[PDB]
Amino acid sequence: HMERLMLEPVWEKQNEELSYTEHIIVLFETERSVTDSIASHMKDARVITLNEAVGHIAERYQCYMQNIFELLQSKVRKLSAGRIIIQAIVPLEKEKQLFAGVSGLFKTAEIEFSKLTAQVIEIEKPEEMIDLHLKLKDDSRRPFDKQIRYEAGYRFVKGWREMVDTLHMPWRDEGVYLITGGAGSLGLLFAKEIANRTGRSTIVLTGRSVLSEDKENELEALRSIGAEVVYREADVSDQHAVRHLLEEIKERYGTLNGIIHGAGSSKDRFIIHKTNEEFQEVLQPKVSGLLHVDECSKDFPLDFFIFFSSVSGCLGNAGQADYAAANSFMDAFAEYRRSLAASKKRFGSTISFNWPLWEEGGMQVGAEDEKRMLKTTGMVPMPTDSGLKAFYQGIVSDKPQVFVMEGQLQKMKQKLL
Ligand SMILES: NC(=O)C1=CN([C@@H]2O[C@H](COP(=O)(O)OP(=O)(O)OC[C@H]3O[C@@H](n4cnc5c(N)ncnc54)[C@H](OP(=O)(O)O)[C@@H]3O)[C@@H](O)[C@H]2O)C=CC1
Repeated sequence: HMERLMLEPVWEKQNEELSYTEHIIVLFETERSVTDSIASHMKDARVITLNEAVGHIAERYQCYMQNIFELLQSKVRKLSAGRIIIQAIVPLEKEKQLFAGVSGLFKTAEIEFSKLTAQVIEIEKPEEMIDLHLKLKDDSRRPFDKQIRYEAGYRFVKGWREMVDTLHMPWRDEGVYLITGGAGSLGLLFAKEIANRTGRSTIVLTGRSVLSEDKENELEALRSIGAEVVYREADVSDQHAVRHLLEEIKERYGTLNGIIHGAGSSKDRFIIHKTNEEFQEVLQPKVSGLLHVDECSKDFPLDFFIFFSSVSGCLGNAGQADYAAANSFMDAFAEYRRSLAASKKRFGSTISFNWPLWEEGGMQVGAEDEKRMLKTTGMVPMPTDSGLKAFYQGIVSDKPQVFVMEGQLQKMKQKLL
């Protein structure tokens, strides 16, 4: 009576149909010209210009996310008082696409702040367009438009198109797979699965912690299947550690056949209480960590590079501003990596999965809240085979982003369409 519902993001034309105490617009390394024109034209809105950070793209994202984050915190008393609109202007460009991830943060902010409207607006070349102010003004008039795209005289909104035997699989019986966050509860599950499927496989599990006894004990059974498993105890935030890990991979082994990026963690707190330190700490593994991995494994002939993202990244979730923006960055990265592959610069197919709560994933366990989330969302703790099935189905479809939900269909579809 429960079924996986399974979704896939779409840019659609969808323009079928109160007043703001405040109007804020944030520009992500937009053109100087753009900045000035907008301020002049929109002097009834505050305009913030993020151009300021130095780092790789991930570094700049983490920085700007913190700036958005500190902005909300401050305006917190206002949000109580009255309505507000923030619009983020993201130019589609070489890497600036990734800032579109700020959408995870905006969705969480909306859940936590009743009277906030937050829109992310991606623009192919905003400076060149000087019709811009009316659109922003016009977009401000349709609050329910959360993600909006302007390119080629086109105005798109993001929404969810549904996706619809025994499953094909990506496994090479010999050859190397790593799972960052591999000693975590999901990385072990996928470890076993590889073990069952693989035959003579090599599985490199990595994380920060020294292994506890039970982990090694849990690990040892997988050694039983005849797969060879090595725990490399590295921090994905540390670019050099990642480098070594990949090289040892290279020196040690023929090649890499596959990567799951499963490193990360959520730390629940409302934006009002959260520290900068905690905020950065949950961004790190999924944002910088992911970049670092991607760039160190660039020269490998991969069959796949799959990110383990979350339903939080695309819906937001109360108390997970940081987890959602981290996860949204990964989603945005999936498309960005594919483009690179078309350039021929990167090898293998890239997918980001928006996972729901797993039945026996560690991290969270549903318990009493399970019920609200079923009542709030119609979602249930997702069983492991259902998950593995969705995992295999997601690969064959070959989309950069797959959103997976398990629960009662009509409730789910009703909330999301
Ligand atoms: N569990 C679930 O139901 C769901 C999971 N997901 C996502 O799937 C992935 C797996 O989740 P799950 O296994 O349940 O959660 P866990 O916390 O059990 O797994 C995360 C693992 O990542 C490791 N890790 C954390 N930070 C770093 C870092 N900086 N560098 C390297 N390793 C790191 C942790 O180990 P250590 O602390 O030793 O470094 C931990 O083992 C996560 O990214 C999660 O966000 C998404 C939706 C639902």
